[PDB]
Amino acid sequence: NMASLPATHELHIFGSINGVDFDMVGQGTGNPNDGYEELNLKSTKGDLQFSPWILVPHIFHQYLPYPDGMSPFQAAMVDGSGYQVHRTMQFEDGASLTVNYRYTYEGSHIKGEAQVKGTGFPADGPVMTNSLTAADWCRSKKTYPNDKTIISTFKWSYTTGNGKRYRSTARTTYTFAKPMAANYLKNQPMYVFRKTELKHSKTELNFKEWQKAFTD
Ligand SMILES: [Cl-]
Repeated sequence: NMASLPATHELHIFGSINGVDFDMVGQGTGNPNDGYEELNLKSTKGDLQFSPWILVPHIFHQYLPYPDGMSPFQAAMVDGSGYQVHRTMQFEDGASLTVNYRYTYEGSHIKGEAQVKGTGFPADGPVMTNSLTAADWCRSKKTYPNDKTIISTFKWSYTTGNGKRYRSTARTTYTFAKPMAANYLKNQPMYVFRKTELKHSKTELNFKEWQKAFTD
């Protein structure tokens, strides 16, 4: 499957944060043997009026291998059957952010479409005042309640400029067109440690992600 696993990708991520529209597009690459991703995005609607960190972690688990071979995400890309994704994040200050994903594949190139709705961020808070500066390591837990569904949960924390943490909880649901292989369903839960990096201006960002799946 080396030729059918992903090597390059692009993302169109769009929607609104507090009812204000944004839209970004750009190109990336990654390594499906070790989880790595890197992505450049540029705004198509002018300066971003909120912290670009709010788009992290949302800005391609097709790059995630499992400990003993392909992940289900990889398997579903390689056989063309695919999957869809929905995530909800609920923040300590009562805000929410939803995102849904659809993908298409052209050989080893992935095209992603991510539709975002962020609601209820306080005007004064670190999102709307562009005061987020980093994100903690994050441990995700994946369970498989049936042969076509993965549920992933995690707690998330950003660091802010004034040394506070800004916390949220997330639940992600994956819907597979074809049943997942039996070994995945037997070997649950699966955990994944990830780390993200972001450098940004008001119009452009450079993102990186590292991922490592494990049981015990
Ligand atoms: Cl996830």
